[PDB]
Amino acid sequence: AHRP
Amino acid sequence: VNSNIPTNLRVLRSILENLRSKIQKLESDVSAQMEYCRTPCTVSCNIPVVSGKECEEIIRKGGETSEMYLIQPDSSVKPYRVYCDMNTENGGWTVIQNRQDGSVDFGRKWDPYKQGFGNVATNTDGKNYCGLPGEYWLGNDKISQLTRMGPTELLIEMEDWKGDKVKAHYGGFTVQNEANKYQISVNKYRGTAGNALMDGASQLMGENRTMTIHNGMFFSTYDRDNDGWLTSDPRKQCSKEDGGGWWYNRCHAANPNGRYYWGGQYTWDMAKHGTDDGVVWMNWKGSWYSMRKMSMKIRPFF
Amino acid sequence: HDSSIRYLQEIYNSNNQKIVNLKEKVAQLEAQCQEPCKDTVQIHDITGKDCQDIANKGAKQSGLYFIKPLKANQQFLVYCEIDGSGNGWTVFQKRLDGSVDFKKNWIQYKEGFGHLSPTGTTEFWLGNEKIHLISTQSAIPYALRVELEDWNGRTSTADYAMFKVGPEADKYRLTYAYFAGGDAGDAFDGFDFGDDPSDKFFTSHNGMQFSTWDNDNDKFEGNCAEQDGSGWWMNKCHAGHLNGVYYQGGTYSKASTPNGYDNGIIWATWKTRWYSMKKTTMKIIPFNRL
Amino acid sequence: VIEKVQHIQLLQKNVRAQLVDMKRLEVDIDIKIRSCRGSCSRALAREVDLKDYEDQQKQLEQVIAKDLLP
Ligand SMILES: *[C@@H]1O[C@H](CO)[C@@H](O[C@@H]2O[C@H](CO)[C@@H](O)[C@H](O)[C@H]2NC(C)=O)[C@H](O)[C@H]1NC(C)=O
Ligand SMILES: [Ca+2]
Ligand SMILES: [Ca+2]
Ligand SMILES: [Ca+2]
Repeated sequence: AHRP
Repeated sequence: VNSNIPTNLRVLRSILENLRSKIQKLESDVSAQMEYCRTPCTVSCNIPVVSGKECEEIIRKGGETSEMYLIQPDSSVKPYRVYCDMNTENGGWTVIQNRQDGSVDFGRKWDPYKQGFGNVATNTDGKNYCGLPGEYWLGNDKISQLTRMGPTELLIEMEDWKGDKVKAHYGGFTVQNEANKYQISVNKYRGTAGNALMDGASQLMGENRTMTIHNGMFFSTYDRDNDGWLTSDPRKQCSKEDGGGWWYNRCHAANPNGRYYWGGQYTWDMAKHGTDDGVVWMNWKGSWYSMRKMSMKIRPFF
Repeated sequence: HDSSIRYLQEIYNSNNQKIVNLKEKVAQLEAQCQEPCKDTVQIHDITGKDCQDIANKGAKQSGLYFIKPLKANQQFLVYCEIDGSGNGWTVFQKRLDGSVDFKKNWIQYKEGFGHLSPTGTTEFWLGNEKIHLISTQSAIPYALRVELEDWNGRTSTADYAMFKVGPEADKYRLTYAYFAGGDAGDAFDGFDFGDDPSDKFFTSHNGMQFSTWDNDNDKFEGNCAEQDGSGWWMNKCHAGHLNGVYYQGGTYSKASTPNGYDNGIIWATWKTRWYSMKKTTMKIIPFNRL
Repeated sequence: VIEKVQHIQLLQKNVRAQLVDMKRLEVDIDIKIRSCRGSCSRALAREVDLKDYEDQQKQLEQVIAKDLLP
């Protein structure tokens, strides 16, 4: 997914 | 009475004994399979007479059945094997990537993703030709050259472990050469799966979404960092985690080439690095759902 | 009681080291499983104008190669049948198990259909166009050898010299100078079926064009290629039909088809009109050979 | 006296950790073996007792709520  | 509880934390021996009996099986399985592999799998794909620049030309020349065909999109490139789909939407589709079972490891370095890997096709038993496609990733070089012969459309299909299929069509698709890190680019979206490649995952607001856009992203393999997640920590790389070779961008909204999680549903406490690796298309089935079937095919668009 | 933390502490430790080793062995497993399934069919590197060109270049084992007639747009795969004497035969038709459906159309008979095996164990049709460019190259006579075999193991061949297939414009017209002989008999010269004193004339094949159910060019009222369900140089209709239906056992009759057609892999000058060959093979080679 | 709860509460976090590292391995191994299906003669037909592992995580996660006598 995305990466904080 | 502080010795009625430590006595109770005996369930620690119980567990610890289970995890030593498991390691037992796992050790035996790995040895069994290791033997099984002393002997390889074989195919005899007798080549079809008809041929062309790609599959669009072959369906036009009479190649009506979907199976392995030989193509030569150029009088300077050694004709190579490939699987053509002559049934899905008027046929003529040149399969670029395919997932259907868990027969092939997609976690490979930069070179294998360059050259291609996996099985193009296997025999339909009783038949002397390979009418069944295998799992593969036709090299990056071959996919690049193929998209740079003229306009090219891309069809991405997938199915869950229940039967539902959804599409994702991109009327425009190109892939630069290796010097440009096989940079991808697409446009003209249709389908019913969600324009992940272009608009990132539809389920995360703000910067979180934009950072999951593949369009315009370079290509990366765990041994070659070209993602859009800047960090000097060698362990923090979209390909290392997530497990595939793909146009990652910190990281993804789509992840074909991911790990083939049998059954469909899977969770963070199952993933190697705890990320959502696995055949994933977020805009459709979440982040913790690995597709049973997922493919990528192309056509000239003419 | 302080005995507890003695076992466990170690059962979790050693069995925890078991793992370090397990992950190590599993990484060696993942190595083997990288190779793809080994494919049997392979293609040789030697290429040429045709199978003879290849043979005269060093080739030695019958198999699949690419050939490019000086007048072809793109090279293409063929099955070169080579012997222990330098002869380079290039096959363009094959039948041996009814595996392939020969009821194809103009484009399919034009471009070619079927499968090419490195061991001549597959049925196919190279393609009229490909056949044309090979037979009508840069001035050099080609010979055609038809090889038959019944359902008993007996073979017979029929040779034709100055073999050539026309361009699409003339409908890949078939032509040869003369029958060169063979225990198969010259069926391309028509056959006295007796069902009419003119059978001979109406069943001859030299000089006919190619026909397909969606492209009738024969000398019959209706469509020969549509009645038989094939593609061939039909007249009205045939004496030698190697692209008919593949009948098992070889025997069949009027009761095989709802119209009593004598379709099927026939060649009258050797077997009756109702015996379908088991194996069949048409190949060509420069006349200035054998 | 209480010099024996830490040992347990060390072992406590140590096991859960191994129970986890294990569930992951179990799976990583199922995936790896299946990826031999298209490389070898055959692939070992196996099943993964996910059930059991979860059954044990819940159970251990339980015991981690003990006391010390605060
Ligand atoms: C994008 O990601 C952030 C992550 O910070 C999401 O909201 C935060 O997520 C953290 C987990 O790191 C949770 O504690 C909270 O739900 C949120 N806390 C913060 C950072 O305010 C959210 O989905 C998105 N927010 C942004 C930064 O755009
Ligand atoms: Ca690997
Ligand atoms: Ca990076
Ligand atoms: Ca007619």
